[PDB]
Amino acid sequence: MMLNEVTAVPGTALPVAEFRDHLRLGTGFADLGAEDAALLSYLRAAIAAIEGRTAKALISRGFRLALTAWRWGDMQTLPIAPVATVTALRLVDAAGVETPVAAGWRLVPDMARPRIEALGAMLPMIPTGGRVEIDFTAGFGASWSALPVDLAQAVFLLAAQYYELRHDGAAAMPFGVMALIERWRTVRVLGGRP
Amino acid sequence: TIRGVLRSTASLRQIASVVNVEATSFDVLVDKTDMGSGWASETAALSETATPQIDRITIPLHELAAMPKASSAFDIETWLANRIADKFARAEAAAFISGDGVDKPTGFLTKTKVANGAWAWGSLGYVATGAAGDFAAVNASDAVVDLVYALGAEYRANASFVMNSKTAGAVRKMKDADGRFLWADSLAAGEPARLMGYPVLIAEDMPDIAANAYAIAFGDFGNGYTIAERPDLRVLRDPFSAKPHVLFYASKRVGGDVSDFAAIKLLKFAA
Amino acid sequence: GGYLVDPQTSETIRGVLRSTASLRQIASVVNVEATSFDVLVDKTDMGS
Amino acid sequence: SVTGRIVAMASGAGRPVWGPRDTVSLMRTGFAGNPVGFRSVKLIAEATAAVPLICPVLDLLRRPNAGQGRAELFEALIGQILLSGNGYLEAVCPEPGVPRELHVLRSDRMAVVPGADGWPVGYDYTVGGRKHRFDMTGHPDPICHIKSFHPTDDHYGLSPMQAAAVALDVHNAASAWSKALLDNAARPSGAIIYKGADGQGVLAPEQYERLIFEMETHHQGARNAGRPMLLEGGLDWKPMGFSPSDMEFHETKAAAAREIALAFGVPPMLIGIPGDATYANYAEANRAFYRLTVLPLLTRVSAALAWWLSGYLGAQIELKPDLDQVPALAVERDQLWARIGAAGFLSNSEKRVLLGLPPT
Amino acid sequence: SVTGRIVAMASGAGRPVWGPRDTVSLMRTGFAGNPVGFRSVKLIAEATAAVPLICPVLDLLRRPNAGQGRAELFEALIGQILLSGNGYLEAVCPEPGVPRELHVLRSDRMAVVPGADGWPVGYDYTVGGRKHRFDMTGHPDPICHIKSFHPTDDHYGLSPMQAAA
Repeated sequence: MMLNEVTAVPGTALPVAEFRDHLRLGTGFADLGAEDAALLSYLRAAIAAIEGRTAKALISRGFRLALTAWRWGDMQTLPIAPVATVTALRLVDAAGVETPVAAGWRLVPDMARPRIEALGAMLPMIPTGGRVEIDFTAGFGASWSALPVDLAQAVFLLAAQYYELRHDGAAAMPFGVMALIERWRTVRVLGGRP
Repeated sequence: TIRGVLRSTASLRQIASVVNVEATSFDVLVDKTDMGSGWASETAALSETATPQIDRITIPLHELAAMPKASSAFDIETWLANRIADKFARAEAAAFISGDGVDKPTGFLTKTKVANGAWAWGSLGYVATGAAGDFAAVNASDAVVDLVYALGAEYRANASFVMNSKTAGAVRKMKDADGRFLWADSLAAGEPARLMGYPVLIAEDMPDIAANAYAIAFGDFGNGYTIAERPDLRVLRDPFSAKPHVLFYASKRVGGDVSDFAAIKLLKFAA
Repeated sequence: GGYLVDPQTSETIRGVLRSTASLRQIASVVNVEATSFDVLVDKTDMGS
Repeated sequence: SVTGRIVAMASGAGRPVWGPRDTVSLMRTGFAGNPVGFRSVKLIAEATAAVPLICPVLDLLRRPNAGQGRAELFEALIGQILLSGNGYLEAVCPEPGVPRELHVLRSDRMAVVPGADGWPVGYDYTVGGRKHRFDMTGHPDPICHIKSFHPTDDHYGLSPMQAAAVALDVHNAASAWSKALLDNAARPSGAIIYKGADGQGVLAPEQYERLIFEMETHHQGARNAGRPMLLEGGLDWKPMGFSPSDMEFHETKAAAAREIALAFGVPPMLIGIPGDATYANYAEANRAFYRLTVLPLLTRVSAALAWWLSGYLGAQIELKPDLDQVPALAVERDQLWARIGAAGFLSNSEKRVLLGLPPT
Repeated sequence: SVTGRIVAMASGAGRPVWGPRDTVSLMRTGFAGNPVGFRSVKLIAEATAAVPLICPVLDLLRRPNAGQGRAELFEALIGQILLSGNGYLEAVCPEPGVPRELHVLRSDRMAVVPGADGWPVGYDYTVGGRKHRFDMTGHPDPICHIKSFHPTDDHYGLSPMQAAA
């Protein structure tokens, strides 16, 4: 289970022109672009902070889930939660040959449990000494407008903070950064074997 | 109790020669021709009249395998054992009739048929019906009766018809010029099961009536078709490979082609 | 007639014979169940 | 028998029926694994072999085969019935009558065939991939199949170990709980905590070898138990405990060790498990053992040998336990001889016919 | 019998079958290690030697060999049955009838051979790397092999110490 990203976000999909409206920089100056190189450096640093505390994705970039042994006999819950249209469960071999498999696997969409449950009571078997990478595109939407807005606000509450204080300097809201995140975190109570 | 679809059971197994074999193959040994003895002359050399050239036909004794994964109301071990025995009883029935050479028994339809009257040893004989679509329009069942009487009186002691359901349908659809059902006259009779004095085997793996299809066969398959097999059924109750699915392994090995090319005669629905 | 007759085979699948002297005969073996075994020898003797 | 044909088709005639998969694993986990399941079968199988029999045929039973005596045969026979609910006896007949070989075929590798009329036609001894297919489509029927009572199955027995299969896994794992607790546990008898001036601070390897040598020599061991142990600034000794000391699943093991003994039917007094005194003084518990779980088992197996072996003979033979000169039934024999011996009203030959003596 | 012939060729004819791996380690940890396992075998093996017998042949049993008496023989014999489920008795026969030597062979270093028809043809006394290959393809059969009851194995005993391991 490695879970790397195939492609990153384009950067042009991030709302730098709206984050600048948030931070109260300035309206009609002739410069207007001295911060563009750094404002998206804090938006990518605040999304990636909330992508890890919530285990959500938010831009629907493509992922690659390269794993070897199945976690449970048939289920295989995916880590990145809001998914749609798993592309390919290409089953690599011990070395080399990569054979994509339709394989009779389904996809159960959920924000909490994005399973990949199999229908033939057993997922496609795994060549001993070989991995099973799964290409899937997981996230809310393609553009910034398709997000839940409270999670989009939690980026703006957080990336404004990184813009206003640079080093770790200490400085209570009703719905702060944390209270907006908490309905998107994963609530789990299993430490067991299954 | 879990139910399933009820499939056809008649399988050509009960009318063909079933031989328990233990080796890798079963070799039947048939002579191709006659002694050729002549009436001798009183003043002649009279030597080496002839000798039947023998021929070994090999039953390759292939194997059949089906491998389901198992993945307390009904108990799978008994039910899947009662389904996979049915599938092995039904999937060999297709090979006994229209199987080809590769890895499976070659059925009696795949043996390079030659029109009867020009019949040689290496083939099976057929009789034509008439028009290509169906039975002949002027006289139906003439193809059936001369199929019977174009075989040979020694094999007709215990011979049987082989059809599927919707060819016996088209046989029972035959009617006289008043429409009185030549076979099983009334609408109250049923399947009479004694066509031309001979039994009928409804084997669904026969083709249906088509432009050239051989939908009706007739023969003493006890001499004609030899099923050589091993009676057991392998049962690997496998507790490994996949923890999630048991993946039982069940296999039966079986082979067979025609032993006697004179016993089986076919009905070609063409001219 | 050539198909009628079949050959007779041997009763056992036989092999080329190779030697059995192996130095297991002259060295000292131990019935052991472990992952290692540790002999205990004396490289030198005490000063007298 | 009229309904026999209906159940045969559902299972599938001519095909082997296996029954329970996990039968071989209850043997390794429940009879070679724990002593209670081990002793309970060995206590019964060595008791049924010791009981004499009443009929010729017993000359076969006395010497069944090479290397497998009379008493050794029934230990193998009953030892399969208690383990897997099924007993099997192959008879090898070089001679036509009373076949001079008996062999207990183990019931792990034996499978039934339902046949046509529901009663069996084949038995399959399956070792490796190799089968044998014994045939029951004849009159002598070469294998007696002794079933324990099974209400739901039509072809096998119930094997009391299967009914106690939860209580075996409690007793196997509670006993392995205390084993791996004695092997994975770090208790210290204390901890010399060294904080320092800061909240954290290590001590130098000069100071650390000083701390071992005053702990190795002067404080550990039996002979240094209770030295007054000066602690300067920073140092402190927090003695640890071990709060559950005895009794790690002690009663649930001792309760599961009785439920295993319950299923095979041995009393708790015979096997040696601890527990409340149910039976009193071994004149009862040994008499209860040979009346509720030995002699009913032995009169059921001997009734199958009385019928299977009579199929090789011409005349039918009865074969029952002796229920006389079996020394566990002496309290039922004192009680019946002193009852009729004290009945002085009826005459001498009138009580020899009651106690079973030949009259004179 | 007929089943046995099939059983042999599964395990392998003519090749030694060893059985229990740890039976050499249960003796040191269970009979020389704790007093309860020590006394339990000593309580039984000294009881079976004390029981008299009913039959000539018992003259062999009274004096089997030098330094190994009648009571010392059954302590060695039952002491192998309780420890490793198997008892062995080698007989040396200079004379044809009633061989004047009995020897309790320890069951750590003995291994069976299944042979052709499933019933044993060879027993192999293996100390170090050196073997003996006793032969069972004759009538007197020079080793009696006393088995404790084992339901799963076809060649050995169960050894109650294995059940109490």
